[PDB]
Amino acid sequence: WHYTSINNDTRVALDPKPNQIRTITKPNTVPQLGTDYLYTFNSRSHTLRLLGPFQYFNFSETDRGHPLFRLPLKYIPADELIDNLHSWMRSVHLLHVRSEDNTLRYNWMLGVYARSTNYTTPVGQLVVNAPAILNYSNPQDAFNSVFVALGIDYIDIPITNSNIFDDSSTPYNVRIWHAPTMTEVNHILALMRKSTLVSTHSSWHWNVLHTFHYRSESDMIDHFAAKILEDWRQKEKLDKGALVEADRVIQRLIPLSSSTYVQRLAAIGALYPNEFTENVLDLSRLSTALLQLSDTYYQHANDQLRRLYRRMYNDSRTLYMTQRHQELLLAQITADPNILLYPYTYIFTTIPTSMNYISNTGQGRIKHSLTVTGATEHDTVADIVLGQTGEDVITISMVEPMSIAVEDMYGYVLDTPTRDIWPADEQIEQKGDAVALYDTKTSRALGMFNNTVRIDDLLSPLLSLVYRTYIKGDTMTMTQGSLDHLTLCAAVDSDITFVGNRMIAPLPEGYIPKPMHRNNSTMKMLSLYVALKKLENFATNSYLMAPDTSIILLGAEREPAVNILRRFNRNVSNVRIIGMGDRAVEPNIRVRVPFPIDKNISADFIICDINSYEDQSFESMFSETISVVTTCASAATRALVKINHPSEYMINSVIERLSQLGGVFYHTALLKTASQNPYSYETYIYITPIAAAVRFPFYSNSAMINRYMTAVADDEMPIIPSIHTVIKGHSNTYSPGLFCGCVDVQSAPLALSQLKSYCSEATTWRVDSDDNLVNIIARIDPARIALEFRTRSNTSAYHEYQRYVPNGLGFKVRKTREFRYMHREVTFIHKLMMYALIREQISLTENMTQVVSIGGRNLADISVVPLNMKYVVIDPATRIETLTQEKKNIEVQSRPFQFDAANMDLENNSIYLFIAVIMNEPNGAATPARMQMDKIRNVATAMLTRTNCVAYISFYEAGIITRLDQSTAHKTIGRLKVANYVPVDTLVEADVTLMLRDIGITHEIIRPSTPELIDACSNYGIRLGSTGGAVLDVFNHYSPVIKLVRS
Amino acid sequence: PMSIAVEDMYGYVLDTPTRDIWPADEQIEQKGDAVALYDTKTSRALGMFNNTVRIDDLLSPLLSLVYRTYIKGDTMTMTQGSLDHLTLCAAVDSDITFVGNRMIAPLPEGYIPKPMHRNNSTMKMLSLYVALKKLENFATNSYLMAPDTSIILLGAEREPAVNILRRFNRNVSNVRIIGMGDRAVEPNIRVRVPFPIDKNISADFIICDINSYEDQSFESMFSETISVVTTCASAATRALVKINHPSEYMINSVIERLSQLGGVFYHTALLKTASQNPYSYETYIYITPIAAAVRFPFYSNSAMINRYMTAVADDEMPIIPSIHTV
Amino acid sequence: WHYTSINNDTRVALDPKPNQIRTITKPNTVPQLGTDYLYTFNSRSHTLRLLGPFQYFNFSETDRGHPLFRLPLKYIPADELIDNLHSWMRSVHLLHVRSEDNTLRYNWMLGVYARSTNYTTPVGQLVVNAPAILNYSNPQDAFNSVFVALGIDYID
Amino acid sequence: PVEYGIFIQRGATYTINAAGEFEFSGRNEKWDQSLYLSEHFPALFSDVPLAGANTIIAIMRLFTPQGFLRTDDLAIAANFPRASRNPQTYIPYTNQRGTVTNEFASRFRTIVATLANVVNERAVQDDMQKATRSCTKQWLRHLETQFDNIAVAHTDHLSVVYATMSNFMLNFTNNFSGNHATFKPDQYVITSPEGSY
Amino acid sequence: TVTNEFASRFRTIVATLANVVNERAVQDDMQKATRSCTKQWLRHLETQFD
Amino acid sequence: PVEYGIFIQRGATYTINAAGEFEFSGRNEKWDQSLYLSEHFPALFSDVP
Repeated sequence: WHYTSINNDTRVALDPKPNQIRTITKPNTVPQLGTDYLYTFNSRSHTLRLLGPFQYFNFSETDRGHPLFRLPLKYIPADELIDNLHSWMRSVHLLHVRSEDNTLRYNWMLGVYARSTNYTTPVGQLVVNAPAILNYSNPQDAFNSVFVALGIDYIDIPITNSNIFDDSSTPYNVRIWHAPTMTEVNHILALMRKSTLVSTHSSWHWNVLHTFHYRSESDMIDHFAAKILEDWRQKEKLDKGALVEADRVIQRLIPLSSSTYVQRLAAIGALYPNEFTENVLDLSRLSTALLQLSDTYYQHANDQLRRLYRRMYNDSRTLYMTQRHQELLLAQITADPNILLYPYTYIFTTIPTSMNYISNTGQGRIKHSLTVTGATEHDTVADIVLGQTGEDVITISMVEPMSIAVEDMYGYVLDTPTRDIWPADEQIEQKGDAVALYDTKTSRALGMFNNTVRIDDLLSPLLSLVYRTYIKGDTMTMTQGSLDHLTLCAAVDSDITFVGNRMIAPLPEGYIPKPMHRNNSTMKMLSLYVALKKLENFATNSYLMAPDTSIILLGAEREPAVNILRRFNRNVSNVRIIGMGDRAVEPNIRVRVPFPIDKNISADFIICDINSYEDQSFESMFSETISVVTTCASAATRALVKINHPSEYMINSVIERLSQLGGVFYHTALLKTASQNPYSYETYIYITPIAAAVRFPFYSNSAMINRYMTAVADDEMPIIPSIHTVIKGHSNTYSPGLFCGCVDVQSAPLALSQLKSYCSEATTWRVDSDDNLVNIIARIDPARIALEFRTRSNTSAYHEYQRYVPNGLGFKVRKTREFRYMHREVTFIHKLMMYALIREQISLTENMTQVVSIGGRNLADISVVPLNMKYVVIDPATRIETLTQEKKNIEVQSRPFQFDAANMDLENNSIYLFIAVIMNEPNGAATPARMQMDKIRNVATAMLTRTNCVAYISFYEAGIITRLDQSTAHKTIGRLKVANYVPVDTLVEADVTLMLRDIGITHEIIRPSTPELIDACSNYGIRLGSTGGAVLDVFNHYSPVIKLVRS
Repeated sequence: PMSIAVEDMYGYVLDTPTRDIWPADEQIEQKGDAVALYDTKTSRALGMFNNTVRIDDLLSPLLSLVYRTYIKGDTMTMTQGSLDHLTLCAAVDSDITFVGNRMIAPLPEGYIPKPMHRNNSTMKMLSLYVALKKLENFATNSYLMAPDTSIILLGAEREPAVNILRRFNRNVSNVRIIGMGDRAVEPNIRVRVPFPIDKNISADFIICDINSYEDQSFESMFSETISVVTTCASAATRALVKINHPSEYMINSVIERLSQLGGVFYHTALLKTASQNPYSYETYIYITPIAAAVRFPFYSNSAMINRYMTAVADDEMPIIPSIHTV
Repeated sequence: WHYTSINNDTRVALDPKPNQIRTITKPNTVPQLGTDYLYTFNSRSHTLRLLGPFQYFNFSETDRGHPLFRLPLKYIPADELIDNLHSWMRSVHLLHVRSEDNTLRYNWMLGVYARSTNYTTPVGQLVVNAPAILNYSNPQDAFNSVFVALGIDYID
Repeated sequence: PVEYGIFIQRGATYTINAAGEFEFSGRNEKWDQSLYLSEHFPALFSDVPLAGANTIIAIMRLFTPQGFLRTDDLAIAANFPRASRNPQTYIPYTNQRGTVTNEFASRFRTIVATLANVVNERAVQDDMQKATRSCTKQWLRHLETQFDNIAVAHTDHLSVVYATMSNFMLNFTNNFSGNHATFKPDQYVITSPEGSY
Repeated sequence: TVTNEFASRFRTIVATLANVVNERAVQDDMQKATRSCTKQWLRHLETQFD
Repeated sequence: PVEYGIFIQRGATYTINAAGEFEFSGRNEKWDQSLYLSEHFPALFSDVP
């Protein structure tokens, strides 16, 4: 390809003209800086650094006094230094002669050096007498004269450090030898051996050789690396082909007489190992981070590579240009004869190249995605035991906490009855169920979840943030918006006084009120209050109960659920917010249940919420719960009570007592809310004085009631998600959880290439360059274990990962907290229940040939039961080859499955899975051609012992246009939108159980229940997070898995 | 270096197919062209131009000026206007907090946040994002993807093309801005191509943008490029992929694989954008779940594809504009 | 019913790693507090209380001078103590040995106790000579060594 | 005392880590001569700016030497013994052959200028009558103005008798002193296969 | 210890106890010579304790 | 220390019996010389690492 450049110089074409050199120093008097001299200031720091042509200029002692440098910072006024820097720069005058000839350039560098010492030294005492010695017309000839007229052999100039206020001692000093011809250079460079530690580099500035001289060895490697860095860059553009301006061709320094580290450091740089990057490469500490990379590159050299790197180490005296790299000099040496180049050169051809180490000493913990089966062959490895992290670097908490919007907090889902009759035979049956249940309490396994995850410490950070953003800043909120409700509650102990509707306060003088005080309940009271006002009038906007109405809250220990609820209406006229309870303090009146006959207790809206009873026996329990409802139905107009144990007996006897009593029938509807503690199986009954006569009053099937009706008993209830700290290669049997720890950077690749047998996600981060420890975090996921322990071939991609060590696993400071329970989307949870239900059916039946999934992802593999059984996936889109080839016992026939009953592949022991149905394309719009597709789906079945599962989506109406909590799974009109996809349409339920009963034979629609919720949430340990908790039981219900298992 | 308006930065030109057939005789001919081309890379003379002029250091002063005019003065911007997008990106490292829609901040006490950090790419990601939202709905005004939708960016080394894209919607409800790549750092999850069979990766709008492969041979190259499109057509609804070497064989075989596979045909249209590095001959394929059946799906003449199809070979490639002095 | 728990410890898994113990004390120089050390102030009151792992730490006499504690309140600028507390925390260095083995935890509690008196006491004069006595891999074994090499029966 | 305990806090001595900056030891040791030809430097001479006490560190950048490494040369051109890779030396003065007011002496004036300012802060705590605090601030005037007469000879005569010395035979070591922060001499032990060295 | 501890605690006694003595030579304000010859005695007294 | 802490952990006395081998007793005791002529060898002179 042979890359093009341009021999554009730099240090030469920077020196000003002689007759004009007057201006660019002193007569800078008239204007006033601002832009050139740059100055940043991190915060004890700063960096004032004037530039061009005032850089490369060294400050003369004594006159390095002056207030400028005297002002070290201590504090800086951006007005002081702009005026103050001028005061100094003004007073700098350097001896010169005004010339007439247009072909003369003033010699800055050496000339201003004389003004530094004070013209004491002869090289500066020569410029005093005849200052016209600095007017050169040709580079090199500039210096030549200041040698012949001295008899001296070499002048040496001290270089000053970059900053102006960093008044320390210089690291190195540069030296300029008198050398005209080529046969001259060879003499100085050869005599340059046997002399401490010196460096030259490739080409030269003005055509005169100049070497470097380092003070103390240690202060060599830090300069030698600062250059090797800026040269891996010049060969990035010259590798892609671009007109590069900068000149030297090869920036990499050359170590003449040198120590031993610079050897191992010279070779590693010569053969360009790095690849791209561009992540604000850390300039400080780059030295060691580069020298670490040097070692690990050697711990890989496949003989041939080793041979070379061990030679350039042992040699270290010739620059190793790479063929096309060498040509660039040859194309410019003929472009101008008489120009000096480093004589000793060696030329490459095939390097050869191998790997490239992706380094970047930036910030951030790097996340990985370990893929099963690579190139390498893994057989019988060690056990690489990690352990003991430390409380400061890794913190593990068992939560999980979630974050949403304020509008996402308040929300609920409504539910509506179905049956109009309560038969006298199933009324004594429904009784026996609730009686037989009550004795043996709900599943103890389900219990170690209700007590843990709490909305108290879940919406904790949501409100804590809005507290602080009030103590400072903030603007508008407007009376009534769910924001005015939020801040008048969650945060602040005082009152939020309003000015002109919008101003919301706005000024506290400086006394700052204390934060509020919620108590695992207040947030449930408020969330319900909003829903009461909302259920009253669907039309949005209000939350300020119309003046001179009185809401009465009932609770065991109320306040500040009423202290907050009250001062939200403080603005609007006369409102009464009264509370009753069995542990209440003023204003709330203390009173035990079932109340004295004396009390009158009158209101408009009542929210009853008591449960303080050990009670004992089912009969005493029944009488308390029922009677509290009756002493609330009369007390208010639009009141909603709270029943525990919604068992279809208890709940349906409540409707009974109320109905036959008053005006024949009451309009009832139970509801779930957000801020309930995800799964508390407690629901709220809502009663209203009807309109006419209700059609379907009672609850027939009762799915929401049923969520409670599924907790059975305790078997081996414990789970307790633990930790691990040890890896065994292709060795099954690891109880669910996660393992953190720490390993050596030299074996970090070996660790990763093993965790793939247990999971997918894994984070890693080193703390600081030197510590050489890289703590890992890995989550055990069973959705992967089924695709790993299939056969025996361990394989893996060991090669790839190893190309990260040393730096390439990220750098991170501060503390980091990883939870024990993560967080997932409500949809991702629902599928884990389709499988937890289905994994039950498959591993029980006699003989199977295979489990064949039709449509969907390569995922859904889980519940391939057993691991061994043939697993077929018929879908049009999927990645093939290696996994099917790596005999993980798979195959994917990429014909878009045609389910048109024309010709279907079947015959014996065939287990089919249909969780798709939603059209071959994302459309799913074929809703009437679906009941036709399911009609021609089951039709043509004479394949003996075959079974297949199919999924749905139904209900709609009373679960959307009444819900008013569109969190994630919301619906539009009749279309159901979930997560991604496009709106999917429902298919009339009754019609499915109307037809097919004459065509097919077996059709059992099983819904995933609470056992599936606990079990699947126990293995993956993925806690919900409100919102989806309330919306869950409704959605999960109307996706029945129809299993046609006949002959 | 050049200077324009903020509204002049974000912008693109669309292109549409023409032929409805892909004859079985010129399909092996079109193949031979792309095969014979691939070996001998594009004109080396054309090369010493792509590497030089960069939109990185072209829109450099445009954004640098709006950075300083924020550290002092400034007034209104309004959430959403291509200005709110500009300042919430190009300049500032912190967050641009809003007060009453119009006030845009407005008062820092005196700590001054550091300037941002674009990287010869971020400006191309954002410019495309605007064009995605725009192609979705021609009618102007939005740039705030409706709450609770999730855009997923795919790239070799992404961020802060996502750090910026995210905190532009920080105000409006719950949005997810996820990124994948072969050199990514948190939040972006690291993953190599062609991805493990485990990943689910779901979203609404996907912008795929990877090219890290020396590859070697034309056949291995073809298989990578085509398969990344398929693992994106299923993953999203309104997704646009990025193909290299739009040679009328490669590009027109992409339409082929997608068409016969799913619901008979997909609505396709390739586009060019501003902030591309003037002439990079790389174009973006845009796929959508049709409406009915498309009339003219394939590319007959292919002029935009042809811009790439004209680089022939190296003869006396060097130019290097010099100076004189006489 | 038999309730379930978990044997998750606290005071043990709080002591930092030896090669990294460098950072979590002195090189806290580079960042600047704010969140950890908590401070409320009812109004003659207050309660500045830095936490984890700077709690359970006892202040060495004399070097319990320094303007920080000298500032009793009298008045507090939420800017003074944030800058002032840094000025102190900066200047705390506790003797240690940088290790290579990944299965070693530095012993804070007892180690920083020695820095309090001034290395006058033998239990602190033992840690001066060979500071590597604080690098334990297993709890209990940490203290056992600081007994066998003293003949002492109990440290307080 | 108020900020001395902030200095002697970080350490009394320090060492230099392989390739990089200094390493202060948290210990408070007293200094001894045995340490000199071995390891550790007296930390009250290092230059890393302390954010606590900027006064104890200010009176220390007041001990800086004023010289240059005049590498003999005409001693090695004559071919003499030199135990170093290359010869070197350190004369302690300059020339000021043309300077109006001699330089070397004007640097001394800055020593007195600020060292006298420190003396006042003791005559404010022990506050003695003007006459006492004056008769000391008057002594530093005489003391300093004497140095201005020595400045002439100590620069262009007692500096030629030094530049000669570094060229003599029998003198073969480098006692380089410029930059106290980082200088250690060389060990040249005569080793044997058996026995001791 | 480099400089003995026990004695350095005494220096704090003198340091602030002497400050209290000044507030009496401001009310009874005696000529510098008197207020000085007492603040000079505490120097000798304290340096003995060392 | 450290070595003393890990050496005394093994014990300060052993018995040479078992027809060979050594039987270090994991306990710290003193010598006193009165038990010289028995089955107790001072464990610091063992040679075992």
